[PDB]
Amino acid sequence: CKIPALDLLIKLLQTFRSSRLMDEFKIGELFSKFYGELALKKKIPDTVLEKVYELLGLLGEVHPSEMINNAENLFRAFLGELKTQMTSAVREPKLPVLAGCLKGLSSLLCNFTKSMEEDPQTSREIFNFVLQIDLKRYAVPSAGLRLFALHASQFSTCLLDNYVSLFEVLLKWCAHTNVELKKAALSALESFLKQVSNMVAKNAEMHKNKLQYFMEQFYGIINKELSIAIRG
Amino acid sequence: KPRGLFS
Amino acid sequence: RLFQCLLHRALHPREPLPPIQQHIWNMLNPPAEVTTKSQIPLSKIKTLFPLIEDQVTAQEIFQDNHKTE
Amino acid sequence: CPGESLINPGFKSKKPAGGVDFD
Amino acid sequence: GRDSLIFLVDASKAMFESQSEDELTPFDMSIQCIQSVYISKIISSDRDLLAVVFYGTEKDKNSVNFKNIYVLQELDNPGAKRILELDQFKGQQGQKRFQDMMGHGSDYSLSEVLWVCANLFSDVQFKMSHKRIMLFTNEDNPHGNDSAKASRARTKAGDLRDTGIFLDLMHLKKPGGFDISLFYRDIISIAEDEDLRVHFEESSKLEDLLRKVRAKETRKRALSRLKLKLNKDIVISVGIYNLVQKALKPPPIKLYRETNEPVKTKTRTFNTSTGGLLLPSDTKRSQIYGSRQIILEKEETEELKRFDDPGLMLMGFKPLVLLKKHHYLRPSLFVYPEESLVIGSSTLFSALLIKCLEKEVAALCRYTPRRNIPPYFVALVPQEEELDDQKIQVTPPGFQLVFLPFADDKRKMPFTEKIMATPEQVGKMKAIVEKLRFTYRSDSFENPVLQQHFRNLEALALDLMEPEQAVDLTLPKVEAMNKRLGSLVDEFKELVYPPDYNPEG
Amino acid sequence: AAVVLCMDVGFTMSNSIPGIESPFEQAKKVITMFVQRQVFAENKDEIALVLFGTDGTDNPLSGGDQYQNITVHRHLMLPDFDLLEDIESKIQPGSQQADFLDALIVSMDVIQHETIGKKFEKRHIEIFTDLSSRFSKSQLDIIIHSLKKCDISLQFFLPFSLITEQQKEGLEIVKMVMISLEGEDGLDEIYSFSESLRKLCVFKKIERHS
DNA sequence: ATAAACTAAAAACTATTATTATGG
DNA sequence: CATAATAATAGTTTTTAGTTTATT
Repeated sequence: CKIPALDLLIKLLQTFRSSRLMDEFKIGELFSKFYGELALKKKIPDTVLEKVYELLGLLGEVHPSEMINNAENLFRAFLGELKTQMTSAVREPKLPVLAGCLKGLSSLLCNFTKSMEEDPQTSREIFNFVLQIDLKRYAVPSAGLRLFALHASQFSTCLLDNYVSLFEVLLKWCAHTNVELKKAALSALESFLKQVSNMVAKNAEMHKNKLQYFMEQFYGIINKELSIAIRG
Repeated sequence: KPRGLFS
Repeated sequence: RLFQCLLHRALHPREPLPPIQQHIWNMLNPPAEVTTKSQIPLSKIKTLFPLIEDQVTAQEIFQDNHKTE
Repeated sequence: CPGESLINPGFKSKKPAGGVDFD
Repeated sequence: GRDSLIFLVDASKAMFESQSEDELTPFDMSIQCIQSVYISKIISSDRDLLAVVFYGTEKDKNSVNFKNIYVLQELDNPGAKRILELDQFKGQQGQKRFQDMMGHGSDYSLSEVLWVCANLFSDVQFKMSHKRIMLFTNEDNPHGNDSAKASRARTKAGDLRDTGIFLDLMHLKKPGGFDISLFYRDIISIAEDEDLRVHFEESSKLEDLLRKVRAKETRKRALSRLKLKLNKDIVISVGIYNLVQKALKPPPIKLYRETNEPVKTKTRTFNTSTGGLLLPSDTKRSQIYGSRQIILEKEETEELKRFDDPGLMLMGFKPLVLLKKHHYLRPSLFVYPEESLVIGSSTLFSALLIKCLEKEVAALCRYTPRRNIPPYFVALVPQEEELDDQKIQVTPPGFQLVFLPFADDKRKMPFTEKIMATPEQVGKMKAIVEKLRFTYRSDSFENPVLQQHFRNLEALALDLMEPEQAVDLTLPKVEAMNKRLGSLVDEFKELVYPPDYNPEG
Repeated sequence: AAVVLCMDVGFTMSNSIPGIESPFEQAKKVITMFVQRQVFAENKDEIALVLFGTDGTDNPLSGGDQYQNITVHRHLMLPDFDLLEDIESKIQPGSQQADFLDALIVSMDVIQHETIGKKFEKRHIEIFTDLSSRFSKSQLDIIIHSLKKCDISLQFFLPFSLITEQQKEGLEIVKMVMISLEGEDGLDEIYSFSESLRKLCVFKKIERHS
């Protein structure tokens, strides 16, 4: 397993992302096999080889009920993995590829396999929150933003708390270098404000947070930051 | 010598 | 250390591992009077000897910690 | 090179094993 | 890098003639030397590459298509196939088999062969720590005949020396002796030249070449680039080495019964109760004490193994006299300064070495190899620089890290009452020891287990009918000891043991 | 080996000290650390707990007037985390001031009842108090005799090093008792709570045999 | 009660590759 | 928000701490 394995994985990803929804029905076997071999404790699968996660990230099939069952196993696997990753207590961040691939997977999976009605929702939200200095093109945090950008609705009632932290971190993130990070932050922030406006306008407590922030933030705004404030 | 508590 | 942690977990299987007690370091550390004696020679050697010069991970934290209508 | 196993350059010469030799 | 060694052997009938047929021809014995070298390299360096070529032979084999130059094996890790290929020409009529399938008689250009071996060196896509080539002949007369080709050959050899190629030449069997310097007087790359006689000797250093030394001899690298912290901030890069290291057998390899494929093995952890499949996050470690089955995660165990960061925490200075011999835990390690990360580390290290040698004290230090490890107190003995009669540093300058055991490291022993003996018996023992005294040398022994292991390995690798038997140096010379002593043991036994003592029971 | 804890729980235990813990709290902590070392040990040493000065009486024999206000909290048995929770959570001070000699007879009876058919190369009775609890000196003869018969070692631990007049009187009484039992070296078996805290702040070192 | 291997070896030498300090 | 860029990351081998299984 080397650069060849990685190229093979990305090749599979390209096939799925291009070819889809006509014969992609010979893969639940492949998915089950890959999940099983991943379940092997042997970390011979290299840290770079965590593209496997992006492989298990799937939107190319009906995703049958068996795959749905395995989705929960995958979810808990990611919960444990992010517990390991976030905790520097094990003294091994192992982020480079593992964290980003887990993010991409969890995105592709919880696209249609989750409701904001349970504790694991907020657990994964907390794990996402940590997206701190994150050098080497800041790739992993960016991915997570897209997850939130793709799943802002999945964290309802939990965008409320910690709002100011989310707001400021999103603001600075689109103010960084590496303009891809900036636009990812832009999209995530747009989804963020959309979702919070939706959840607040339907509240009874809307006034509290409404005054606590927003209008004061937007007025404090007064480059494209200004357009951000306009949309806000 | 170690006895009782100390043993 | 293993025994104190095992004790804590058996009595409290709900809490993080207890930190190392300080008397542990006390018999791990030499008599502090020797340290006080060495302090000044430490400084003079440091001045006399010109020396020139990353952690794996400092995670499980993001930075440090968490009206009239 | 003196004092070097020519078989293994960068490695000192390897003496014969030998054994107990009473004095 | 690796070592590039090419065994260059003539095929021009200069190896077929013999002083007598009871003595090996200059050819076959060279084959035996080369095979012994292959075996020794297998024992020592797998990653090295060795090559063998023939020149003057009637035909040729080389990419450059230079005639009369036939490479037998190219720069590669030694293989038993190569060794048996040599063996088919080894010994009597092996040179006849050679003549049948290879032949000889033609001339050559030493410039041409130097070109060919330079091509071989350029061929390898791997970094060579050394550029060695080994020439086998007893004769320099072929180019001793024409001055033009000799001049071209020496110019080429100088060029190759410029490239870093080190040419070495051996004394070979010749009835008229080697008679050096007919051509080869300054066409040899030599760091210490002392051969100027005709040297009718049929050998120069072929003895150890044939000698089968059994050792791995791994290349030197620091066991840890640790940091020596004096208090918290006077830190120096320091190199730690296992100046000795108990060697063990290479691990077995899982091979198939019919194809002997290295078998890919996989030990999945799975739920046998449901027949399902488990994950590392799907399990928890446990230990049960008394009525309580205490359940944890492995990680939590790791962080409760976290005490100190990797480094050296100086705990103070203790005189070397305060050391008990029986207080030994595990083999000591060497300490060396490193300027790679801290400059001035070596100056300070030298100062400390000299000072501890003067005051005769050891710097007791709290030592942490790497993370998740309880730090240990170890005594660092100032280790002097010792140079032999050849001024070769036999004992490096540095420090001796000896592990200081803890309270639990001892064990209570059912001691026995102290009993004395007559001083006459003490003198008997003194005389007997003087009889059986022997001078100690470090390399005085080998593990006979590992020895016979390698013997069997070689035998099967050479598919022999029967393996050579390793000698057990560890076996005492009981007959020699009885010869040395006589009845001194009987006299002492009567002095001590009453004539009813059971030797064992 | 058999170890027995004859513990004062009387109100004199309840009295805290501005400089050190109460004799009750010091005794609790020392028992806790000792039993922690025992449970983490695989020595399988049976341990008994006897509490004198308790409000009620709880003994194999409660006598007519002796053995009163004394509770056998735990019988001689191997320790566990359950025992530790009992030490920390269940051990509470009593109001009575019972004769510690009556609890000592309780302990010798318990040992004689529980050392039967036991590989107990040692027998131990450890008493924690400040010696201000009330007592009667009439049983000294029979106690010393039966202690020398059943071969039980005795240890005293105190909130003070080797105090009120009652504490001094009890100190002299235990001095004469232990001098009779084991001579002047008996004075070496009387300790303080602080010294036991410092000495048992660490678990025993694991050791086996070849 | 484990003296052989129990079980997988925590670690740099010596070689490459995506980052962007910037080029514009 | 473009482009001769550039370089901090990683991934191969070693050699410690886990453990069976008889061993008394």
